[PDB]
Amino acid sequence: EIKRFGRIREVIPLPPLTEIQVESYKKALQADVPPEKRENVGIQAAFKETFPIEEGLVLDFLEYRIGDPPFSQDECREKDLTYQAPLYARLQLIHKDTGLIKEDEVFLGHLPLMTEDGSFIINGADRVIVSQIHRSPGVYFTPDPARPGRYIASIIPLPKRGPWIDLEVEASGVVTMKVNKRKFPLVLLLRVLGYDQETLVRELSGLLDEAVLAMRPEEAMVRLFTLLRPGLAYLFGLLADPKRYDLGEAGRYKAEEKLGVGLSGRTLVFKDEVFLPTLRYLFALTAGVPGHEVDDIDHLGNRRIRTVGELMADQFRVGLARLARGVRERMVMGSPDTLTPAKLVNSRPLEAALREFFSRSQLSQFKDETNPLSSLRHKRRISALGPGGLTRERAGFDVRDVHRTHYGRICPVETPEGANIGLITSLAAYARVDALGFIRTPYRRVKNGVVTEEVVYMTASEEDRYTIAQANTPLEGDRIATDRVVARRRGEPVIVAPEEVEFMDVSPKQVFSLNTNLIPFLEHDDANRALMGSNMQTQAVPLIRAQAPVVMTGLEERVVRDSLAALYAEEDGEVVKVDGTRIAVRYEDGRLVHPLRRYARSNQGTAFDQRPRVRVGQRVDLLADGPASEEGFLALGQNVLVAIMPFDGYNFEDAIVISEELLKRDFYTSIHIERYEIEARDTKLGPERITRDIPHLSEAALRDLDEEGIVRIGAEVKPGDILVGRTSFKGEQEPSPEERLLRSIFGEKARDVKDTSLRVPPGEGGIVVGRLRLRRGDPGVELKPGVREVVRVFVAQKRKLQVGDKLANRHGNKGVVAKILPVEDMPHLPDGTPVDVILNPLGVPSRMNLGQILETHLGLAGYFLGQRYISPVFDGATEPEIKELLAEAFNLYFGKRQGEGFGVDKREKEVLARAEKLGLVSPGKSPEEQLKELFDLGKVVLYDGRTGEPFEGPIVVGQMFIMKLYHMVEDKMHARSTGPYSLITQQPLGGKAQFGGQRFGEMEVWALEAYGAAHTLQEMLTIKSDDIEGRNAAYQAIIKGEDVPEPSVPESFRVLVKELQALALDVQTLDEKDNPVDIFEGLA
Amino acid sequence: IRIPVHMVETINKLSRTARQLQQELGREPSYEEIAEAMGPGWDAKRVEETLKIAQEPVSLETPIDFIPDENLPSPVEAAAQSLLSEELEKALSKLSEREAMVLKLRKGLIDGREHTLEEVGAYFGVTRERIRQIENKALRKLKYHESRTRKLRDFLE
Amino acid sequence: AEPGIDKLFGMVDSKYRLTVVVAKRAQQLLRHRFKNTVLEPEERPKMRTLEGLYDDPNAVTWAMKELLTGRLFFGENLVPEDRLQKEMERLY
Amino acid sequence: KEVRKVRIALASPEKIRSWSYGEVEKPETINYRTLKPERDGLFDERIFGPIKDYECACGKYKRQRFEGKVCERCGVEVTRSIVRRYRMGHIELATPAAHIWFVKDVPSKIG
Amino acid sequence: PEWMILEAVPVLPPDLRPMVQVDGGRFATSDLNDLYRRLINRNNRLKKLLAQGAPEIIIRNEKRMLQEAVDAVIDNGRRGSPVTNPGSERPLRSLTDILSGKQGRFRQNLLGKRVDYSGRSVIVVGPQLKLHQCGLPKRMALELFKPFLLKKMEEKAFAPNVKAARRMLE
Amino acid sequence: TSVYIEDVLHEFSTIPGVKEDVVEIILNLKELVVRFLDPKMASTTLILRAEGPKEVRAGDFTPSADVEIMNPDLHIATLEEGGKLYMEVRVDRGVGYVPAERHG
Ligand SMILES: [Zn+2]
Repeated sequence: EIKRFGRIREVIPLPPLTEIQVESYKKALQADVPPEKRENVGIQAAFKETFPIEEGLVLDFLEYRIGDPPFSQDECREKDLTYQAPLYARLQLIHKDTGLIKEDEVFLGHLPLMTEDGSFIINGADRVIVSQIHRSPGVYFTPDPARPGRYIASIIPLPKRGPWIDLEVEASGVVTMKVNKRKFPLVLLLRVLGYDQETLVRELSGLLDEAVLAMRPEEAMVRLFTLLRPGLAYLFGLLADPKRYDLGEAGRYKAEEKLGVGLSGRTLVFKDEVFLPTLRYLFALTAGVPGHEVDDIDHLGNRRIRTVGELMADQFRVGLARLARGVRERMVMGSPDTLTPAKLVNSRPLEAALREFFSRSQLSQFKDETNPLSSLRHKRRISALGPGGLTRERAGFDVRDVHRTHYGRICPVETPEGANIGLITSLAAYARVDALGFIRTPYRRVKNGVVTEEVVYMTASEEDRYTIAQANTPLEGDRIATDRVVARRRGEPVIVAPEEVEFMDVSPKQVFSLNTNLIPFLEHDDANRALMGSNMQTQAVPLIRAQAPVVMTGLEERVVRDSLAALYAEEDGEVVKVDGTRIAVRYEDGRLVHPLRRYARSNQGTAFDQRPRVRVGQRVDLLADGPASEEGFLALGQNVLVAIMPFDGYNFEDAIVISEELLKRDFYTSIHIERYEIEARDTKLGPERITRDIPHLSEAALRDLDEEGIVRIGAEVKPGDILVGRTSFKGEQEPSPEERLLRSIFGEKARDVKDTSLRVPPGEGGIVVGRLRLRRGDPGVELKPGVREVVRVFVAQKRKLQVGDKLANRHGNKGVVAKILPVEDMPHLPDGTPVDVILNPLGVPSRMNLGQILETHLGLAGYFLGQRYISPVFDGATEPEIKELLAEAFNLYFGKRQGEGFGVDKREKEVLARAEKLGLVSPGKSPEEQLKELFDLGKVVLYDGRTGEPFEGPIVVGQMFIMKLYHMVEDKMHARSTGPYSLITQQPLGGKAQFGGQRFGEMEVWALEAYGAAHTLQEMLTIKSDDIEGRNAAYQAIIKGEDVPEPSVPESFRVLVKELQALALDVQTLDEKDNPVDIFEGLA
Repeated sequence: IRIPVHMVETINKLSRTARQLQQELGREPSYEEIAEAMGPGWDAKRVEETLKIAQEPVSLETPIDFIPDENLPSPVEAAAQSLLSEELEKALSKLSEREAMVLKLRKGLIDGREHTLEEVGAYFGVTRERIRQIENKALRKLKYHESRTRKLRDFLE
Repeated sequence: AEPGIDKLFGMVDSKYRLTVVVAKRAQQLLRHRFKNTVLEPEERPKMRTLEGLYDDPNAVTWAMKELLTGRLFFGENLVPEDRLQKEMERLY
Repeated sequence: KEVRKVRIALASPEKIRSWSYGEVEKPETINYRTLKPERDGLFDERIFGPIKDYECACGKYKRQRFEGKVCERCGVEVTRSIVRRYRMGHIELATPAAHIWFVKDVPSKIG
Repeated sequence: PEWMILEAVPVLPPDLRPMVQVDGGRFATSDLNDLYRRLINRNNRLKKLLAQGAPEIIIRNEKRMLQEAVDAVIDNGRRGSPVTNPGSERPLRSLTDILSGKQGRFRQNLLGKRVDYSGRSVIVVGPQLKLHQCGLPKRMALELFKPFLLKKMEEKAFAPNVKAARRMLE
Repeated sequence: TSVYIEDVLHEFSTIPGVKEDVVEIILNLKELVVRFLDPKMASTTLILRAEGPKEVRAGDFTPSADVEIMNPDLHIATLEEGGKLYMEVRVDRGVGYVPAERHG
């Protein structure tokens, strides 16, 4: 059912995204390429930009070598170990006589990698970097927010690599340069730069009002050092390492077009380089004519998207330096026996300043590989957050009026959220090709077979916005085009002979990311509705059944593929196979087996499988399904039927109502895999192990299932069920009194190894996809030293859908199961078919508006009409369309019945009555005609499995889309009693079984005292909180029976007291009339 | 905690050694693999005992009350205590002084004096003979009254 | 809400003072020997649950409803907070 | 009795020692390269130095004790601090100091 | 004006916390102590580094250590005393930002306490008897009431001694 | 109500020379219905010598009568050379819906 709608398709969805990623690894990371090419870039640079660490006594940096991963993939995931790939680099030493020892690359260390996939692998935790942005190099000048006094704002090479210079235009000093962290008479500078008096003045330019200090080329040298750190000129300009901007743009090509002409490779190399092209300008800028003081204004022609190949590689410089002055402490100590270009460079300060990266460098955002998509988005997302300065939650100084919207269509405006808003989103389809390396660049169309995208900066000559046409030229006569930001009517450039230097949306979708261009009438809802949607999709669930939406955009042609969910192919064809687990081959380059998945672990539960398709021989070009997938069509949810209206308000505020039948055919269900890490170190007092001979408690409950420690695969498990029983010698609380009166009374003698076991957490009845054992001294076992064994059994759970999980659609409508119905009830279509799903209006429909619905009506033209459809964005799929479609549909449906048994019934008819009086149906032909219309838009009759009457009103119905996000219930719940009981805190949060909590902290309080819940308010901080004795006084109290459990005695306070008395204080818990004086607590 | 030149000078060894074999191998050598690098007595267990004590780990202390846990004076436990006791007082109701007290002192329930069978025989006149029988006379008369009336759950605590 | 609740809040000096009284003539009540409340015949609330019935062990509600029999007073009466147990023998 | 007005404020060094009562000074071996606990100087259990074989004299009754080596019926096994306060004495006798004397110019500055 | 100081007074309990496993890391230690140490060591090195006649200059430069060493357990408000020294990092929990400070201990255990029969759950709705009525799921519930639960089970059938009780809730 | 296989441990687990996958399998077995002549019969068992390459479907089970299978085609499996499948399914008769609670 390939119902194509989208007219005129040109370029392809920028084959194929997943660039930001690779874009780093390779394009920036030479490596698997000759040791000769690649200018500096990323790694090649650093090395040279890293002076051969000085003390003869002179080291040298020569060539690299990598690859050869000591631990091929998978293995690692079976254990941990990042799929790191070690390197080295030849280092010949220089010094006195015959200065050389050119050692074997100085067998350096390892460095993690990126799987073609489009992510990373660390300690067996496939995670992700993520990009960072920031005002990009050059010169700003900035619009004086203080008091209208236009000055300047100088850049940094990048954050972690330079000073922030500025040249004020104040009063009590006409221009106080601000060096990174500083402020001084810029004039006291230029002096010590050759250009002082006569050589700078009258040639270019409050001036030298302090000319008194424009005499000798050294005056300020020192004179300046006297006001900086304590009462410097080595960097900040001189040499190349600190104040040096480069690459080839901004770092460099900043002046060459903005300042004037005359580049260098930094500034004020003391031979000035830019400190002239800057002020010379502000002088002929302020008051003159050349305005263009176009402040960043967040404009993307001033912002920089940075591919990770500079995110860590930058910090790579800073590390291979945390080794420079780490080795220099080697050229002094340790005789030459202990001296060589192989006795200093150790893999202990390098790999570290990098591993302490991928694993906990924030940004890393342990990949959200949930569905196949989401994940991808991460490889994009993009943020000005992280270590670059633009940072924290809920503002610094400014953040609210800031990262607002912008002037960059090369980005969706419906992806953030609401908290650390804006500072997070994602790039878009057509965007970042060829030169993404510096500033985003959206594709552009120029009337025919040519293309351009000079960054999202091109704001010269305007552009059209994909509307009206006809073989290269429309006829609008009012070209819906755009200049900068506004939206002037037009001015048809004139000649089909190319656009007005660039004009055409090239395609609609280009405006949004990807996590967007995938929702139905995504041109029919509030922005924030979509938003609260273009993130819901971020959280799906492999309902295994999948479906691929009646409505949608074939972009799913990608979604899957480029994210490599399902599989692919290669030239030749012809299968064969066994299916089962693996897959046949090909013909071309010979045979070729084919692994798959086997459910596998995800980084949260997804548990991704890969059932497949085929039977014999066909090569286009797909191959075996995906997790959440169908024949290449990115399926994510289950589009069952649906229908607006209410019912016993079991859909109040904003709720959904399911029909048990939605369980019958196990439509909604899934699976999640939780790895259970359980260990047994071994002190010296007590040695912890795993003999299936668990003490004290000996029962069939064990020996049958577990046995020999590990429990065979295919075992059903429920709460508290031992997972990997164990022992531990341990003698913490020795022999009891009366207890002895029992150890014999029954004669179970005594024990000697505290039960110590695993026992399934609070609750997780499930199965077993297997187990896994480990141990010390082993070659591949990278366990934590001082330990042995690291049992790691796996369990997944055929989910379901009880009563609580979130449903939500694609246009914004979070579910919340109400009370699933047992068939009998429901909306019984005149032909039996009940409405599997409801979704009463109010909430976000009337409120926070949307369109979707067109995903209902056109929908019914599905269970009936029998076709599925493709609905593009800001194009095709419209209000008349559905009609022409709703057409054959009715004739069809009504058809059956009219030729099957009936045509018009009391009920089915009657309604039609109001249909008129209501202000709908036209009083025409017999009930046929009228009953029709109702169709078209509104929905056919319908009755009610309750009373059985009809539903007086042209109700609405139509299979649509239901997702059922991640926020389940069995996973988002923690009920309990005393359970916790923590120490040091003396407040709940403790249990080798439980682990809940529940804060009452503040507010919750207030509102309570708002009334007189004395005994209840106090009750909290009393017994049920930290009365210790009070604790037991409780359980015991009730456990025993009736009695207003004890009054009270705090504790956390008792703490504060001493906690306070810590310092020179005291706390006479002073009593009544002064002299009684009470210091209670002191023993009892 | 305490570092005699017994570990620093040795950790610097395995350290410089691990860093020594490192540049001359390509991968982070194992523990046993270092054994040879060292020598006599230097197997693997000991090489592991050292880098198991300290160098500068002992955690950074408090990042993120960075860690919970508990079980010191267990709440529900100290409550299940008075029960078993008071429970016995009841389970001892259907007993005879010439057996109840005999048990008390014996197993040491009275206060905490696990008096021998001699001390129990002295005060309690009659020599061990009839006493030893009274001893076992209990148990049964104390277990027999169990299978017919649960209480075999107090053992788990 | 509460059975007769409306006959409470006002028939006192102010909210709390009421609730207060209540939760006292409760423990003191049932918790001090079920057979104590003022109610005589069947006016004594019940719990006809499953198949069987019985007085709601939730004492708390007796008092509420107990404050509907002219009996019982409330205020600075009989200072021997202890002697409230002077009956602790006459009712055992 | 029953709590009421909550007093506080200073407690001149003379007082320190009061609460301090005793215990402190010496070194603070945060454990031994060996048997983790104790150190016979820092968080040392008051009068607990491997086998002091004493201190239990201060206690009137309640239960037995004195087990020579290892540990007796002391707190180390049970009642160890019991989350209660335990004051240290500090050996401090060196020159002077300043309890921060805050950030408002008191306990000096003004006076 | 006993504000001058001659006997700081730190407790010991709060620290002696030891080994934490699962998921992916273990090893265990505390702060305020390693923070404390600073002191005693100095105040100890002073005395034995004077008795052996350390004339002028030295003397003060040292001694004062105690002083600075005292602004330790107290309030790290000046240049800082990062751990990992040199260590360009974190702030020693010196009653600042934590303990006594705001939202660390004081702002925490004053109201940020914790019930003990607490808990949570999702959200529903739908005609019942409305008011005084409430969702609540059989099981989930139970526990909250586990106590008395046993109790009633006493005299009234169910079980004998509460001893078991939980023994049946397994 | 209750199935089995042989070389198969549990539901969420694969089968050799079988593209289906257990899950899949039952998820096809579920919609299979039958009839039982006589009222005595409380619930019976069914077998199937599913062997080698073929198509495999319902009526290829035990040729027993007393219980007819009003479902023919009903694509059950698909093995291709990984011949092996002999299974033990237990059919039941009840009233309603009763998943993972009544383990046959
Ligand atoms: Zn002792």
